[PDB]
Amino acid sequence: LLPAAMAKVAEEAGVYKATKHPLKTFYLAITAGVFISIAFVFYITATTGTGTMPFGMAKLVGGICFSLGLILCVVCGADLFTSTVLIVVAKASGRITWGQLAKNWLNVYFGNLVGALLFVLLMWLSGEYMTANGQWGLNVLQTADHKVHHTFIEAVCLGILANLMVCLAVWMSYSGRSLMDKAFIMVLPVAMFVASGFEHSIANMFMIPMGIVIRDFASPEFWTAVGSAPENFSHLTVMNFITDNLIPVTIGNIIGGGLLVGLTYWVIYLRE
Amino acid sequence: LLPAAMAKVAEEAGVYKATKHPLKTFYLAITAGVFISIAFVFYITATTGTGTMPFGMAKLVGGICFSLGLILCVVCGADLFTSTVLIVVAKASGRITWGQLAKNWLNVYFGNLVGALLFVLLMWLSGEYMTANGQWGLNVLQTADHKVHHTFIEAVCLGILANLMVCLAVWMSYSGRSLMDKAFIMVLPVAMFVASGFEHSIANMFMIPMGIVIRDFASPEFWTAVGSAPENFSHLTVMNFITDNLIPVTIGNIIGGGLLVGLTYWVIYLRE
Amino acid sequence: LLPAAMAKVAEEAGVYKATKHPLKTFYLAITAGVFISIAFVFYITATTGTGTMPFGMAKLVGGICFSLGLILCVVCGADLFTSTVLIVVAKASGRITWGQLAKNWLNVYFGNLVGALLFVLLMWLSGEYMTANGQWGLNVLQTADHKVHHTFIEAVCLGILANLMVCLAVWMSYSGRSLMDKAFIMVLPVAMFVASGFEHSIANMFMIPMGIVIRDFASPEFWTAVGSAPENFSHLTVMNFITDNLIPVTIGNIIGGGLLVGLTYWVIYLRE
Amino acid sequence: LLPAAMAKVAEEAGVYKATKHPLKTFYLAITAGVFISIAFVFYITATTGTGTMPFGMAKLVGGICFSLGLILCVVCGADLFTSTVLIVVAKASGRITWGQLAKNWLNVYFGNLVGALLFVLLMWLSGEYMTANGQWGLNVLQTADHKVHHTFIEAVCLGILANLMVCLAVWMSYSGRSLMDKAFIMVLPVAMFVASGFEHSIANMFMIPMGIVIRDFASPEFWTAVGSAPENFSHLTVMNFITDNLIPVTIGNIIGGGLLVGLTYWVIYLRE
Amino acid sequence: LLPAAMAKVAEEAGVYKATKHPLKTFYLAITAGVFISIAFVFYITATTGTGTMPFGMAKLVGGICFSLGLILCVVCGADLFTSTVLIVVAKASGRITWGQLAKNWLNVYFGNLVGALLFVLLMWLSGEYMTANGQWGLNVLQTADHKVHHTFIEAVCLGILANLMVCLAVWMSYSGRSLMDKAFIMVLPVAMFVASGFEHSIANMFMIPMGIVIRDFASPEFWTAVGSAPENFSHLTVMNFITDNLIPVTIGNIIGGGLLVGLTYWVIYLRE
Repeated sequence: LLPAAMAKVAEEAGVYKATKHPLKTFYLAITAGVFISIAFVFYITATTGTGTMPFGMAKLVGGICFSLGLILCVVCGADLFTSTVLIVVAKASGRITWGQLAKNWLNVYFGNLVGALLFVLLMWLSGEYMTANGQWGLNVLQTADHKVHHTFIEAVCLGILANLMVCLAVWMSYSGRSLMDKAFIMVLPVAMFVASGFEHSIANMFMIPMGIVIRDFASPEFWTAVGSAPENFSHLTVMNFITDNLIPVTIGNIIGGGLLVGLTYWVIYLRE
Repeated sequence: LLPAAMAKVAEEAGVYKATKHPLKTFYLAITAGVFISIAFVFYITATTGTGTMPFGMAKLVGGICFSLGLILCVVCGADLFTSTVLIVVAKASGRITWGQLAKNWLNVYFGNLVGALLFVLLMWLSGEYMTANGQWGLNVLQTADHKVHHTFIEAVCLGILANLMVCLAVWMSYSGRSLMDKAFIMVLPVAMFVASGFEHSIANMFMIPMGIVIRDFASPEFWTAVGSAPENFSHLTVMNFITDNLIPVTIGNIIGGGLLVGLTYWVIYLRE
Repeated sequence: LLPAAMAKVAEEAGVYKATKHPLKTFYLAITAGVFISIAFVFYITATTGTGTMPFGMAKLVGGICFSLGLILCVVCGADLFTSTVLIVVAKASGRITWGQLAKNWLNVYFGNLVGALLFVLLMWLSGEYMTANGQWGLNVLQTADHKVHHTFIEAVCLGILANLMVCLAVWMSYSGRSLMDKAFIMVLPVAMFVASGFEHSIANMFMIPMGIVIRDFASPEFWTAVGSAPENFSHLTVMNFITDNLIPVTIGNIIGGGLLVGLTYWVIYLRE
Repeated sequence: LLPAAMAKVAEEAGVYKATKHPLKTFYLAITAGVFISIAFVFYITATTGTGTMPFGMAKLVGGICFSLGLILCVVCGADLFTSTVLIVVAKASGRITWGQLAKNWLNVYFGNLVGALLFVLLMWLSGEYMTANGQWGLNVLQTADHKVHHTFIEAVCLGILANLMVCLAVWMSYSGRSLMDKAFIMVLPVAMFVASGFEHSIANMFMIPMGIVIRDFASPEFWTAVGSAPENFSHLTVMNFITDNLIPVTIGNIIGGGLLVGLTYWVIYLRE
Repeated sequence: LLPAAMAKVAEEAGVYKATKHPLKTFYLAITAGVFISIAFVFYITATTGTGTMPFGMAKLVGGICFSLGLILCVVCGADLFTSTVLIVVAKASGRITWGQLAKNWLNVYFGNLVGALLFVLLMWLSGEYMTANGQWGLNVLQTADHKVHHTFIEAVCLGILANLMVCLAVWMSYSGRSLMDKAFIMVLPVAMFVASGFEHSIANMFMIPMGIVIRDFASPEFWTAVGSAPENFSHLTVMNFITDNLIPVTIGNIIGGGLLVGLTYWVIYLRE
C-alpha cells in the first residue's frame, strides 16, 4: 500500500473497532493482554542468565522474542491498548465520537488488565519462577524493580517512545498484504523498543504484578537459590506500581501513540 | 485471511478431521507423532553441551529447532493431538457430535503414542544416545528427569500454557496463504513453548520413554563416559511417567487448547 | 522491475517528491529525521557493552539494527535528505528545474534537522544515557568523539560512500513490489555502511548533538560510573561539529548520491 | 498445495523423472553429486575450528550451511538418489514399471558417485585441505573417520533417519510455489539430519573418499600442522568404506525413503 | 521457473547482453566492479578482529556480508565478469558470434578493473585502513597476502570453484520472480565460495591492489599500531598480482563458468 492508502486503512480500522460490540471488544482486549503476557514471558525466558553476555546483544534478542506478542495481536485481531490509540485518526476525521473513543479506550484498558492478571495467576501456578535454578524469578524481580525507580518525566518519555515504536510497527503492518509482510515488518520495530528498555503499559501490567506476586509468595528455597531476600525489593508494591509506573507510562503511551504517529499522519495525508 | 475467515476455516478443519476415515486419521496421527519426535530430537541435538551458554539463548535456539515438527504437521496435514483439540470449534457449532469428537481424539492419541514409540525404537537402534561423548544421552536423561518432578497443578498449568501456544501457532497459520506464510508464522510460538519449558503431551510421550529406555539398557561405557549412574534417575519409570506427567499434562493440554483458543474464538467470531 | 523500469519509477519518485506542498515535505522530512534517529538509538543500544565482542560482528549487528530507520523512511514515505538527492534524475531529464530541486533539498534538510533535534531532546528527557550503568552514554560519547576527528578529505569520501550505499539501497527497493521485497533488500546495504563507519549526514546531526548534550548536562554520577571526565571530550562543540563534520559529510553525501547513482543511471537507462 | 495435491504432484514428478532420457538423467545425477559435495564443503568450512564451541550450535550452523546443496538439486531439477526414491509412488500407482524404477535408481546412483568423485578431484587440486593451518583437512578426516565406525544396524537406522528427513524436505517443497518457498522450507529438515549426525549416502561417497585422499596424499607439512599422523585413521579405507558404510547406509536410505515416506503417503492419499 | 524455462531465460539474457551498446556495457561493468568492491569491503569490515572467534563462523558471516555485491549486480543489471561468462549459452546456440562474445568479455573485464581501481582510490582517500585501530588495514593486508601465495594449479582450481558457485547463484536466481526470491537464493551460494576462500577475479582486483596501496602509502603510525613492517609484505606487487593471481584465477573462472554451468546446462536443456 501507498502511505495514503495506509492512512485510509488506518481510518477504516479506527471506525471499525470503535463501533464493535462492547463485549467482543472486551474479549479481544483480554486476548491481547494474554498475548502481551506471553510476549513478556518469552522476553524473560530469553534474557535469563545473560549477565555474562553483552548487554546490547541480550537486549536485542530479548526484544526479538518479545515481537511474538504484537504479531499475535495483529494477526488474530486482538484489541491492544497501544495499538488502539491509532483509532484517534478516525476521531480526528469526525467519523467516530469522543464518547466512543473514551468507551473503547477504557474497555480495552480493563480487558488488557484482566488478561494480564489472569496470565499472571496461570504463570505463578505453573512454577515457572524456579526454572534455571531460580534465575527466572530473579530476572522477573530485577526487571520489575528497575521499572518503578524512574521519575515522572522520564517514565512519560519512555512510554512516549515505546508507543511511538509500537504504532510505527502497526502502521508499517498496514502496508503489507501477506502474513509475512505484516509479521516480519514488526520484528525490528518491537525489538527496538524492548531492547532500549522503553516502558510499555500492557507489558508493565504483567511484569510488575508478577514481580509483586513472586516477592510476596516466594518459597524460602527460591531465596536460598537466588541468594536474595524479599527486603531487597521492598519498593515492589501495588500503590508504588500505580504511582511511579502505571500512570506516567500510560500517559506517555497515549501521548506518543495519538500525537506522534496517528495525528501527524492524519494531518499529512487526510486533513486535505 | 481475516480473523473471521480464520475462524471459518478452523470450523471447516474441525468438521473435516472428525468426518475422515478412521484408518486415515490413525495413519496421520502416527505421522504427526513421528514429526513431534523428530522435532524434539532436533531440540535435544541443538541443546547438547550448552552448560556454558546462557540459559535463555540456548533454550530459544532449541525451541527454534523444534519448530520443524509443527511445520511438518501443518504442511503434511497430520493430526496432532493438540491440533485436533481445535475440532471443539466445530463441536460448539453443532456440526459434529460428541461421539465423533471422542472417537477422533482417542484415535489421534493412540496414533501419537504409536508413532512416538516407533521413533523411540528407531532412535535406540541408531545408537544416537552416544553422540557427543554421551552428552546426547545425558541431555535426554536430564530432560526426561525434570519432566516427572512436577506437581499435579504445576503440570496441568504447564500443559495449559504449552497447548495454548501450540494452538495459537496453528490458528495463526490459518491466516497464511503460501507455504512460508504458514511456516515462518509458527516458529516463534513453538520456540516460546519449548524455551519456557512448557510440558507438551506428544513430546513427553517420546522423551520420557526415550530416557526410560536409555536408563534401562545403556551400555556401561555410556555410564563411564557421562560420569553418572542409573540411580540418579530412579524416578524415570513408566508408572511415574503416566501418573506424574501424562495424565495432568494431557488434561492441561485439553483445557488450554479447547477453552483458551478454540472456544474463545468460537464465541467471538462464530457464536452469532 | 527491470532496471529501465527501476529508473522510470525513480524518475516518477523524483518528480512526485519535488511537487508536494512545502509543508507536506517539511513534515515528511521531520518524520524521516525521527526515523533515522530511532535507527541510531537502536544502533547504540545494540552495541552497548560490545567491547569484549569482535569489532566486525558488533558493527554488523548494530548496522542491521540501524536498517530499521531507513525501512521506516521508504515504507512510510518519509523525506530523507540523502534519499532525496536521487531527484536529480528528474532534473537531469528536464522534468523539474534547478530552483525546485534546491528548494526541495533545503526543505528536506531543515526538516531532518528539526526531527533530529526533537529526538535528541526526547532521548535526553528519558534518561537513556544512564542505561547499563552509564555504558549507553559512554557509547554515545565514544561514537560522537570518533566522528569529529576526520579531516575534510576523509569526511567527504566517507559521506560519498555512505550516500552511495543509501541510494543503492533505495534504488534496489524500486525493483521489489511487496513489503518484504522493499524491507529485506535494504538491510544489508545499510548494515554495511553503518558497520564500515561511513559518515551519514542525517545520522550525524542526531549523533553528535546528542553527545554534546550528554557532555554538557550529564550528572557527576554518570562520569563516576563510566570512569571518565567531561574534559576527555572537550572537542565536542557545535562549531567543531558544523565545520569539521557537517559540511564535508553533507558535500560528500550530495556528490555520492547524485553523481554515482542518480546521474550514472540516468545516463545508462534514460539519456537515450 | 494441500496434501492431496502434494501427493498428486509427487506422483507426476515420479512419472516424469523415470521417463526422462538416460543421458539427461546421468548428467542431472552428476550435477546433483556436485551439489551435494558443495553442501558438504560448506558444512566443513562452517564447522572448522569449533572445538571450543558448543556441540549443538556448531552442528546446527553446519547443517544450515548444508541446506544449500539440497536447494541446488531441487531448484535445478537435479536427480538426487534419496529424492528419486520418492518416484516409488509412481510404481505403487502402476504408472511406471519395476524395470524403470531399477534403471532410474542405478543411473542416478552412478551419476551421483561420478559427480562426487569429480568434486573430490577438484577439491584436492584446489589445496583446500590446508585452510586454517590444516584444520579443514583435520575436520574432514575426523568426520569421515567416525562415519565408518558404526555397526550395520546403526548405519541402517541412521540412513533411514537421514533419508526420511531429506524426503520430508523434498515433499513439503512440493507445497511451495515460489522459489524461496521451496528454498527456506528445506533448510530446517536438512539441518536436522546434518546436525544429528544422520548418514546420507551421496554425502558419504564424497566425504569418505575425500578423507582417504587426504590421508594418503597429504604433505608432511599438513601432518605437522594438525599434530597427527596418517596412522591415526587406519580404518579410513576404500574397502572398509564400501563394506561398513556404503552398503548399509544405501540399504537404510532405500528402506526409509520407500516405505516410510513414499509408500505411506501413497497409502494415505493415493490408494483410493 | 522450471529448469527448462531457466535455461531459456539464461539464453535470452546471454543474447540481450551481447547486443547492448558498448558504452552501456562499459558503464554497467564499472558499476559491477564497484558493487563487487562494496561486497569485499563489507567482508573485510565484518571479519575485522575475529582472531578469537572460530574460523568457520567468521568466514561464514563474512560470506553472508559478501553476498550484498551479487545482489546489487543481479538487481541493477550490472555487467559483472563471472556472470557474463554465462553468455556462452547464447554462443553455443548460435544466436551470437564469437566476435561479439570476445568484445563483450573484454569490455566487461576492463570496466570491472576500472571500477575496482576507482573504488580502491575512494577507500584509500577515506582513511578506512585506520578503522579498528589499524585492524582494518591489517585485515586487508593479511587477506591480500595469502591470495598471491597460491600455486598456478591451485589458483586455477580456486577460480573454477568460485565461478561455479557464482554461476550457480545467478542461474538459481532465474527461477525467482520477485526481488526477495532472487536476493535470498544467492546469499548461501556466495557465502559458500567466500568462506571457503575460493578465488574471484573481480574480488581480487579490489583486494590485492588495495593491499598494495596500504603497503605503499600507509602512515608509520599504522605500522606501529599493527606491529608489522612493509618488509613482511614484500610479495605484494602489481606484477606479482598479475602473474600469480590475476591470470590463473581468470582462466579458472572462465573454465568453470563455461564448461561446468553454461555448457553443461546448454547440453542438458537446449541441445536437444
